[PDB]
Amino acid sequence: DKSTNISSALNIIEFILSTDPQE
Amino acid sequence: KNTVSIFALGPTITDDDEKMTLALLFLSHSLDNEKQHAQRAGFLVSLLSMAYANPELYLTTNGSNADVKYVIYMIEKDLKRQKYGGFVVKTREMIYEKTTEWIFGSDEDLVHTFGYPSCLGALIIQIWIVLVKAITSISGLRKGFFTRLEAFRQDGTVQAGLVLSGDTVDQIGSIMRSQQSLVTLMVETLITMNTSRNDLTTIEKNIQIVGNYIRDAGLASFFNTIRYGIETRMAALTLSTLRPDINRLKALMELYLSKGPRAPFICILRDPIHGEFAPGNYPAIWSYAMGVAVVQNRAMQQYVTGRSYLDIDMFQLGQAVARDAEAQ
Repeated sequence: DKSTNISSALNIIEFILSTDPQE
Repeated sequence: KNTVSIFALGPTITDDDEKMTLALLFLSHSLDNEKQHAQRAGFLVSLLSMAYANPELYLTTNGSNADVKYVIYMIEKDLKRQKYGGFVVKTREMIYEKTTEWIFGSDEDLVHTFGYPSCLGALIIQIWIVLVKAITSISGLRKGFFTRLEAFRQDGTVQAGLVLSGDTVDQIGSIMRSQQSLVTLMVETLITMNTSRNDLTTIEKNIQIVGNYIRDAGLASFFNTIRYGIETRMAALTLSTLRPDINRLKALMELYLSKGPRAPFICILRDPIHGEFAPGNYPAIWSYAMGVAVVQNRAMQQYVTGRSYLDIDMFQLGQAVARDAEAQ
């Protein structure tokens, strides 16, 4: 199941976006 | 809905020797060019449902398709009758004389050594293997079919005698591409198989093993972009240049989660959103990931070369950023 793969990544991306606002 | 005729063995047919013969006849009817694809597909559903104890329930549960209405006609053995080995297509109240002729009149050693259920499983597993590449990668079906079959042959799941002709695999692929009906039942069967119980036949275990290969087929570049671009969590993700493509990847991941248990089979089911997952839509991040991937993975420039969309700057940055990481 890639659900963990997608879940891990979605969480990583949300961290990236939240911490780094509009680059 | 256009009706498809599914043929199911009745309680009257008990002989294992006989049962294999009917399964082989079902295959032959699927490979008969005179029949249209939908009729041929119904013969393949008849073969696949043979594994299941109650074909009617199997089809009711997993064969609820908008395309085709399946009509189940029981095949029984009538000991009074002398024609076609006493076999007849009979509805509960009627004997279908013309259809009996259609199925039977129209133009073994392994069974004792390994058994009927082992021998049917050979035929049924080969049919499922076709699906891995039938829809997603039509060009590589024969190569792919044999690749997956290798493991089963050595295990002895598929005996050398029961192996399927290249001509047979091509026909099965064409029928699958032609009839979405076939694919939906197979996909739905796999989803109904998500619920894990000790109640799984040798064949059902084998179906799920093939299912892992069928589950995320066509979306590979999406997953490679996630694995070698996003999961790496390198510092270049902060760049403004990659920010729009990162946002799209987020959307696609969220869309995939939306589609639910159906999501792994987007490209197999040829959903309207199946081309939204193509790396052209998000080209900078794909290039970066491919750069990290060639530094991180042995070769894999194979899997991605001369792509119209490749961003050379991003590719080189990905390599650099990965090379710094490899040092640590």
